[PDB]
Amino acid sequence: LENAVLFEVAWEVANKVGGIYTVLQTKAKVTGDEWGDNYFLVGPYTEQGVRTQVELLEAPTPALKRTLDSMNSKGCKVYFGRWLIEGGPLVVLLDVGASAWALERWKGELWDTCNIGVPWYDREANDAVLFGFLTTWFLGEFLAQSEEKPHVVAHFHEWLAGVGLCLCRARRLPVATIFTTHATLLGRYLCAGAVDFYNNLENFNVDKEAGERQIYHRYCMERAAAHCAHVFTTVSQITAIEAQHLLKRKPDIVTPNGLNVKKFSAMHEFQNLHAQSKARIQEFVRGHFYGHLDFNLDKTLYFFIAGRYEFSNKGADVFLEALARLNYLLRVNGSEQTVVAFFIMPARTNNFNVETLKGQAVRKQLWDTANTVKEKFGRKLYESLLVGSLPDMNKMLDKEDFTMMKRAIFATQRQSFPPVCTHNMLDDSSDPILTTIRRIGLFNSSADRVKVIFHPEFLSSTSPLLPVDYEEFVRGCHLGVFPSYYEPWGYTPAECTVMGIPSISTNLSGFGCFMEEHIADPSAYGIYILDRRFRSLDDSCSQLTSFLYSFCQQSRRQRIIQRNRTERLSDLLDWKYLGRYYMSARHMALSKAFPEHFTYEP
Amino acid sequence: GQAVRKQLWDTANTVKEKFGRKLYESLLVGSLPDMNKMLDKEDFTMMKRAIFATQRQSFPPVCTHNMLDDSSDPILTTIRRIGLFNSSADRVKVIFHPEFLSSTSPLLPVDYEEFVRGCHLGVFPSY
Amino acid sequence: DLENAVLFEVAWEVANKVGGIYTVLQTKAKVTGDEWGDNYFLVGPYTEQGVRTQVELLEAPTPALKRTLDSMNSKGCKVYFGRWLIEGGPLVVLLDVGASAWALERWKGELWDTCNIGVPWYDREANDAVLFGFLTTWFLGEFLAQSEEKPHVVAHFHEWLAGVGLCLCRARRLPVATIFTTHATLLGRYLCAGAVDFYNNLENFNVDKEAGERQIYHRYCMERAAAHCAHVFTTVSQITAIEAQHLLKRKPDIVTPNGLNVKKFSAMHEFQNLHAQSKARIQEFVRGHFYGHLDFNLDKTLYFFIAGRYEFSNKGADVFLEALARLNYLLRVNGSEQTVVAFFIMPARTNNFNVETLKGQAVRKQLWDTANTVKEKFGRKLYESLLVGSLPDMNKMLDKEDFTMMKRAIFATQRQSFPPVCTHNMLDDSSDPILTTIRRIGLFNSSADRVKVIFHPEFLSSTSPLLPVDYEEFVRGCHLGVFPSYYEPWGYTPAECTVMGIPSISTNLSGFGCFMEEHIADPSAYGIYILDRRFRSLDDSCSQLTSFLYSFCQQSRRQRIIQRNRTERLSDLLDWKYLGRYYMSARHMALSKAFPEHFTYEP
Ligand SMILES: O=P(O)(O)OC[C@H]1O[C@H](O)[C@H](O)[C@@H](O)[C@@H]1O
Ligand SMILES: O=P(O)(O)OC[C@H]1O[C@H](O)[C@H](O)[C@@H](O)[C@@H]1O
Repeated sequence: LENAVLFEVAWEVANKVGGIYTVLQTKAKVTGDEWGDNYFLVGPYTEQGVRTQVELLEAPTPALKRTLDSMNSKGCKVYFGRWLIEGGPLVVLLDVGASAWALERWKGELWDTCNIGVPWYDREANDAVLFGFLTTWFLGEFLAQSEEKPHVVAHFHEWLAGVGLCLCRARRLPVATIFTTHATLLGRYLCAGAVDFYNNLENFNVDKEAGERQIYHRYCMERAAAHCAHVFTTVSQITAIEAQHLLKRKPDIVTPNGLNVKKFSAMHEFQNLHAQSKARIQEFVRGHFYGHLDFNLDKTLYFFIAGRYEFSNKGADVFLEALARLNYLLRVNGSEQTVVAFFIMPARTNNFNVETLKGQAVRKQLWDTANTVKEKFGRKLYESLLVGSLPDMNKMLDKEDFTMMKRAIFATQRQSFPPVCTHNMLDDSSDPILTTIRRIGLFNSSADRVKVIFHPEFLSSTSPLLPVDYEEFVRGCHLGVFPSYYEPWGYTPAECTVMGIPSISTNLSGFGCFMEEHIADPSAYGIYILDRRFRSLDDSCSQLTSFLYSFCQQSRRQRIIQRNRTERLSDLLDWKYLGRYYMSARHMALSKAFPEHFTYEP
Repeated sequence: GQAVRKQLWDTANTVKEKFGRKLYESLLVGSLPDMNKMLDKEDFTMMKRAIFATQRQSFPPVCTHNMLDDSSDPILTTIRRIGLFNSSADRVKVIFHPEFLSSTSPLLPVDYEEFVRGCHLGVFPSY
Repeated sequence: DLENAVLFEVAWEVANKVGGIYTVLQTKAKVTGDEWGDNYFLVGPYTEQGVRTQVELLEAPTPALKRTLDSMNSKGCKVYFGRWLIEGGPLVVLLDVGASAWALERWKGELWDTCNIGVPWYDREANDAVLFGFLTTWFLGEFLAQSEEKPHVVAHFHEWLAGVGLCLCRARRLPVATIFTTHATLLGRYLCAGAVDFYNNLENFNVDKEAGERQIYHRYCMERAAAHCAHVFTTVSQITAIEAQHLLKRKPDIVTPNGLNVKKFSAMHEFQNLHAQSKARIQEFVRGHFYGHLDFNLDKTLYFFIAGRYEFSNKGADVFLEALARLNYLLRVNGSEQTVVAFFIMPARTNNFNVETLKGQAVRKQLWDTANTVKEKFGRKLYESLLVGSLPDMNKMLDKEDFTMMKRAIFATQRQSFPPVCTHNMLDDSSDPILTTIRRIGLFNSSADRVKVIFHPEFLSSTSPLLPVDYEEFVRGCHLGVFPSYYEPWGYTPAECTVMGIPSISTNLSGFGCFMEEHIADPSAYGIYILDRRFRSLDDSCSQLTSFLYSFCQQSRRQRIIQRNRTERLSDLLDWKYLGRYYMSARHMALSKAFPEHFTYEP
């Protein structure tokens, strides 16, 4: 309300390291009008990041120029710029060149103030604290040199900026404080290390488990920041439950991350981009299985699962045993429906697999041998239509063309079952996905109604096998199944829902909890939500199959309606809707720190 | 006639691709083409109508362009006199092009140096 | 109702393919093929040309039907019972109109002691209609006689050509319920142009005088009498119902609007996919017809569509031409980038195509030739550059040869003269009502003009040198289909438009426009603009049309798509599924009125 200058503090600002970068990428537009030009982004300085993202500019206000000049003084570095990303974000890039002065003197101060020590072994630990003092310096100077300074909000993202949170309030600078944890630090190691992490979220000895992993300095850094914040904020309501029972600070507001959504001129252009991308997947599955194309591709479905290669976290284990049962239900029942599940999770690869790479080259061979004799037919028809005669149709193709086509069919034929992995792996037997595939019994056989393709790399437009982008490949697949146990927010299930493609999310996922909260209808709107908190592994697998078989039994027309319904939920995941929550958080903090000038509006 | 030639090239490209797509899903399936079902009733009606539009009763023209003085033109006057109206019975068809060949031409898009090389014989009686 | 009853659909257009009634009867077959099942039959004229295409002969299922067919065939009359090959498998009783040996004079003398209507020998179909009339009454008569305890029969009569055989059934007093469905008022057609303000003077028109002045009295008398000798009188349109109330002198009991069997695509947006595909093929035409004069953004261009028989006053081309002349002003005096390319697809007498509409297509092709040459040459130089490992230089991709090729293409694709209005050459160019108006209003397809009028004097065909696309596809390509009319009993040209996703400007005088006013409350909101032409002058109607056209012109890309999706929803209204519920009321209304005890009143 009252004019004020706020700062968004994160490590991922002009770094491009984590997913927090992608959050603040498109957050800049919606926050660029709510506080206007007054808002800033405090971030670390990298010379690599400047050449790409940062364009340096002078200070508009004379107080800011004094603050930047003073920041240059005392062996500290500032590089005020403007981020080249859309929104016009004015960025305050602080270098680690101030390592000589801030780290040694203020580590003792941090000890006399926060009582948190930093091990020298951990690299980003010493780098985070430096960045922490540098932020407090800039905020401190901004409050001091600006006469009658408006209420300040310091918006802190991730553990790396969590240290500078307690310092901004340690110096008692008149500043309202927000901490937005996009992922709980201790929650990541607790997810796999401790069984039933969600079930035992209350039980977990909060100090013991952090110390067993030698991450205590980091948990202590993430906490304290929580306690030394008026408004504590989580992206997910499931992460809010995490913070309530582990970080021990209940999130004041839940501000879910948002995606800028591409608005097309036609509201059905996503469905036009569906058929175009489906055909490019059709060129792949026609090629990968050659001589084994005894399945109707007109009535075939594509299931999609992506993310970092985490077998338990990105819930590949749930989805693999579910397709094994979907193998049964589509085979014991007289069904023509074939499902081609794609596993796009990048891992260590030597090179491309021989038979897959051959299959694509024989695919074009059976396109070349179907273009040569096609042109023969084309000329014979053009010279028959010009004469004035309908093609005989039994003399259009010569004996040579039948020998060409007869040899094309002889080359294509294979006996070996089509491969499961698109690439060749260094550790094939040790690979958790490939080990499960051979266990469940899906070798991409003729009898199998589900054929598993594991592309052990990110997709690229410049690829020998599958030359399509990630964004395009999602739009091609019919359904995007994302079972999860530990996703703070689903950046992959949600990018799916931003597009017209329906996504099977889960209750433990941040996206799935958001869809349960906002909209009342789960399956009706398209987004299937899997109960994984109050259910066993086996029930969760079976619920996936009832969800998968529901989509399998769906008709052509009903699939299109559901894909149109999922398009309507893009507005819900737009920064336009999901940035309202952050705006409330900023307003809520000002009220907590300084009540008289700013109305709380609670 | 030039537009019809491209029309009978377009109607011979549409059903060619329809032949090609049905063949490619026949070669991939593992079966040589049937060769009789390859073209549907939709394709046959396209080709049957294309032929019906092609049909002309007028004999193809002696001069490619339209002249200001057609009757006064010494070449065209001789053609109608000798009796070569580009008929089916005629074994010689005379095709006068009243203007220089060009590559930027709606009809006959070939330049003079290329057009000479295309023709089998270059007859030049002179006085 | 629909229990223990038989319906005979009697029309001249049954297995003939002459008029629009053929399409109505053909399409109605499927919805009527389950309401009365296999029991319904269609009585029609017999043509050996029509049999080879449409009729497959079959034996009689019921033994009584064999008796009826044999007795009529034996008693100096000709019948060819069979099944129509159109969808719904209608069973057709093709009666030979060629068998005129004795009925022509003896039966006409019987017609005069009964109906007191005489037939002139000069009029061909007049003598053929009455023959077909007696033959129907014979078949119905035998069917009632030889079938012991016969279910009540509903004789469903379409057009004046069957209208004579209507009164015979009542004259014999055979137990038969009777329906007459006039798809177009006979006397209304000549009154439309001959008498000024036909709709305004519909009550005033001297009903017997005007019929005699044009020597159609035998047929007006034939169409009337059929009306009076029918329990249920039925009109296709509510505007035709007003016509019949003051011309045929019968208020139509029900209005059963004609319907189209809509093509439903697996995707509910496939019409809009077929929009862009067909728009591009129109874009290829607009790039050709206008060459060297292409200074108009084609992304922001609209296509207006008008079709039908070549009737300048009836199909309301006069209204639409003076309206584009004002739309020329409103899009030019206001700083607008919007260009509108109106297409007039009304077939007329043509000699051949036009030099500059076929040369423009040829230069469009040369500029696709001299682009494809310098693109493959670009492509080959690019392919050998990416393999070496270098991004294309972009100043050295194209050589000096390519610049000379492209520079000469640009020189050839230059014209001083403005693009042609018509896309063919006419026999009577000056006498042509459309072309005369175009030169009068001042739209010569100029650079300054924001509306360019193209009149394709012939029907669209896939096999065409200039514009190779079907009629069905061309409608789907155009943004808006404007159909002003004065006398369209039921507009199928605007009707088929609304079946597709394309919005259509109908009128109050049209049968389709009156239907859209009656059923749905929202006119312009649902897409179908309705023009007031009954209570307004010519000039006001042109201006109402201008405000309707300018409303579509000021519409954005996105708002156009929404309206086209809304017009798709109105296809269900024009489906025989929604429009055949009206014929069912007419049949139900008849069984009851003719035979009250057996069939419920159904009011
Ligand atoms: O994805 P499916 O349910 O197989 O449906 C396939 C359909 O996808 C899109 O909607 C396209 O626009 C249609 O042309 C296609 O028929
Ligand atoms: O017809 P317009 O309003 O110019 O819109 C043009 C649009 O038509 C359809 O909806 C197509 O699917 C779109 O690809 C295209 O953008």
